[PDB]
Amino acid sequence: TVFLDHENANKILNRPKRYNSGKLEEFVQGNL
Amino acid sequence: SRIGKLLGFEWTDLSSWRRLVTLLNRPTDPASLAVFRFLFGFLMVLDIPQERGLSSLDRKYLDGLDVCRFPLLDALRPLPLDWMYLVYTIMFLGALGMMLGLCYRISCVLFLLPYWYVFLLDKTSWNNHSYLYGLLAFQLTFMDANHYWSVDGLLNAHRRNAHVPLWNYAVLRGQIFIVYFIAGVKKLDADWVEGYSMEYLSRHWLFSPFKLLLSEELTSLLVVHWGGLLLDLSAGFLLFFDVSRSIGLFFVSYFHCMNSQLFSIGMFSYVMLASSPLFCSPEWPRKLVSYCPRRLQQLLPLKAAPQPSVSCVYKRGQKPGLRHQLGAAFTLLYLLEQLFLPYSHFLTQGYNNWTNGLYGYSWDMMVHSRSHQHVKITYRDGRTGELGYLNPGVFTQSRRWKDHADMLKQYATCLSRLLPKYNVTEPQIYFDIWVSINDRFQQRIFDPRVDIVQAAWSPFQRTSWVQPLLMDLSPWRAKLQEIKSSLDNHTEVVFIADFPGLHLENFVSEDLGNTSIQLLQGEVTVELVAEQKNQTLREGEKMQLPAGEYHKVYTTSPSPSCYMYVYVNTTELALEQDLAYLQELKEKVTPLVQTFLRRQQRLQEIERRRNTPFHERFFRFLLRKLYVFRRSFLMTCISLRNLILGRPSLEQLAQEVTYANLRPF
Ligand SMILES: *[C@@H]1O[C@H](CO)[C@@H](O[C@@H]2O[C@H](CO)[C@@H](O[C@@H]3O[C@H](CO)[C@@H](O)[C@H](O)[C@@H]3O)[C@H](O)[C@H]2NC(C)=O)[C@H](O)[C@H]1NC(C)=O
Ligand SMILES: CC(C)=CCC/C(C)=C/CC/C(C)=C/CC/C(C)=C\CC1=C(C)C(=O)c2ccccc2C1=O
Ligand SMILES: *[C@@H]1O[C@H](CO)[C@@H](O[C@@H]2O[C@H](CO)[C@@H](O)[C@H](O)[C@H]2NC(C)=O)[C@H](O)[C@H]1NC(C)=O
Ligand SMILES: *[C@@H]1O[C@H](CO)[C@@H](O[C@@H]2O[C@H](CO)[C@@H](O)[C@H](O)[C@H]2NC(C)=O)[C@H](O)[C@H]1NC(C)=O
Ligand SMILES: CC(C)CCC[C@@H](C)[C@H]1CC[C@H]2[C@@H]3CC=C4C[C@@H](O)CC[C@]4(C)[C@H]3CC[C@]12C
Repeated sequence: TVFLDHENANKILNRPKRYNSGKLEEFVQGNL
Repeated sequence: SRIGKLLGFEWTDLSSWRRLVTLLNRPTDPASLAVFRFLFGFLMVLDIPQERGLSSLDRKYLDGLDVCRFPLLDALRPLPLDWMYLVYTIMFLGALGMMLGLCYRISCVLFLLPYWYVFLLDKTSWNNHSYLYGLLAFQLTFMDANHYWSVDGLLNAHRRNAHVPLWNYAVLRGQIFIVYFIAGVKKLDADWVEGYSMEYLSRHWLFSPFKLLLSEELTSLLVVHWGGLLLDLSAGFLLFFDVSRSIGLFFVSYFHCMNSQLFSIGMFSYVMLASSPLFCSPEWPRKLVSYCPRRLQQLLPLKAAPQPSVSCVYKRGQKPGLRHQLGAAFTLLYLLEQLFLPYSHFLTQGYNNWTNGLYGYSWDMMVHSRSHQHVKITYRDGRTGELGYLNPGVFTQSRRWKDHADMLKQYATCLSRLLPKYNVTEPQIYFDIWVSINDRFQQRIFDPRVDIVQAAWSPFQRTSWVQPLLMDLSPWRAKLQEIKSSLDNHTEVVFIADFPGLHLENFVSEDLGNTSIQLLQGEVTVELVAEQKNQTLREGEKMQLPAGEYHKVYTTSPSPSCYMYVYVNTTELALEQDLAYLQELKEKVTPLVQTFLRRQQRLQEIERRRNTPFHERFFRFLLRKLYVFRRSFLMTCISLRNLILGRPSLEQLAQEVTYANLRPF
């Protein structure tokens, strides 16, 4: 899982893992 | 005079150094300082297993883990896991001593040094509240907060109900004001004023009362943004002045309770709730103790008037000694530095990126929200020349490197040192990260053509490979929202702004049938890599794109171009149609049936989560917190035993670790 192929790395329209509204202030639970 | 009754001092007290030092070391009541000290120590005691990461040290600082870490100074490295647990133990003991006022100076140091070591160990863990905890520990180190409600007073006299210098309260109140006022000044940003920073926060049920009178759009602007900005700007002034202190306390308490129930900011809201009565009279806890409605003052601290203390200057001559001059100088210099540091980004331009400075020390909370669309970490092997691609954030435990050139440089250096292990030597690593700040066009934050590994980053030089945030396209945002509103429940849109000479290579997955790119501004040449076909688009032109094939959108305009991707995910649409067919079949009563069962299970779980009574959710929360604290304690004990008595056999270590992770109930 360290490397990605050409197709998967260039998938801009791929849905992000979650709704991205990062504020950099709220603590990320289990960031480790 | 009038200012004496309004400001708590006279102008003659600022005439010279002698008068200013006598004023700043004026004997004040230690009760409010002691109560804030206890509350801060208790909140840090609770924060250490939760936010600091004592419950996740083994998952974070695991020995042998190949991880890209982001210290403020690259020479600062974490200790082994057992020693990190010892450091957190020392931090916990220091916080407990601060809470109880036990060996107060030593406890303050024992919390301060490990706390700031951990803080500087990772720039991605920096928050404004974590920085605030560090600041409060740093101040309270030099404050005589053990002069009331402390074990130091029970153990030795001259600290039991003893006067404290006024500058202790002056520095604490000044820090809290600075937080509020600089927060408001940062919220004077156009994104916050116009309502762009948090326009989805008003959807919370806590905003239901305002929704009675104001609309959802009006609540987010007037209450969340204008209300929040006004609260931050006027909070210090309301708390400081006596005539407005009651209303300021009410407004500030409401603000902090709502922030506690709206954001996962650890103990930030509770810390500021504890700091609010610092602006009250220093003897307010003494007043409460003296009241004693239940005659419980025997257990409560002393209610007698504070005894004289050598920490203060008593007017009589009694010229201030060296400690009083140091206290006054610390007050002045510390407050000047606390006013200057949020605005010192003209000096440290290597951390500017889009939003100036490292996040954590500018009191710019919740002003800038970033939404990253895609991250492509390309590498070129220095020996073979073969082009390869990495999983974004493969070795990182955080994702803040996507927004910072300093952290990107650190990430690329760590990747350049780790990738030789994975057969890629001398990696030329390029980062193509698409970020949208406050619902703007998604654009590259860093140049995708530059090898960060060899790119030049300096702490005090503006980064040449950071792409300027296209602020000239900010007015487009409203129109963007309109487009987002015009779509259906099965259609998605991605708004992309690209720089001249730069191209976006996008692989549209076979699932994303019926995908199209519409040019909003400028001109783009879309190249069907598979068909090697170039089509130039004009503003307002829509081009259908092949699914399962590459395409490269070149920005051929002299100015940055704006376009949108309108994709449907037609595989999911057909899945929904098949699921509706299955639902109708069930109503009349392989992989599609499995998907239907999974959806039904998800719906049942979602219904059950809401069906849980408020006492059940609270009891689950208490059990989760109990598990977190127990695991922190047990892993801490395991590592402390490993340090003092040595590491036991691997089997016994496994048994102890599996006991630590065992749920209490
Ligand atoms: C286009 O729509 C399809 C839906 O048919 C999306 O594919 C589906 O994505 C989900 C997760 O988003 C997959 O569910 C999970 O897959 C993972 C990996 O195998 C695994 O944990 C489980 O098997 C779980 O079911 C699902 O398998 C996958 N495929 C199907 C047929 O549902 C696709 O992601 C969408 N494309 C985009 C760009 O959003
Ligand atoms: C305009 C009007 C009618 C006002 C009267 C009635 C109103 C509607 C009262 C005021 C209640 C509102 C609605 C208060 C703020 C909501 C806020 C959401 C966000 C920003 C913010 C957050 C999230 C933090 O965590 C934080 C931490 C430490 C310091 C500062 C902050 C901070 O600033
Ligand atoms: C591809 O998706 C787009 C958007 O989902 C579809 O565009 C819709 O076309 C109908 C035709 O009258 C309009 O009523 C809708 O308002 C359009 N939706 C928009 C603009 O968001 C398009 O029809 C789809 N193509 C195919 C072949 O199904
Ligand atoms: C489609 O047009 C784009 C630009 O309009 C072409 O990109 C250029 O390709 C040449 C190679 O002949 C490079 O030297 C340039 O640097 C490219 N321009 C860039 C990257 O901005 C592209 O080659 C064309 N493709 C086809 C199939 O016609
Ligand atoms: C191994 C090392 C990192 C641990 C030793 C702790 C040292 C470095 C800590 C303890 C107190 C800390 C200081 C406390 C408060 C301030 C004011 C703030 O506005 C900027 C940071 C600054 C100036 C801190 C810098 C780091 C510091 C000096």
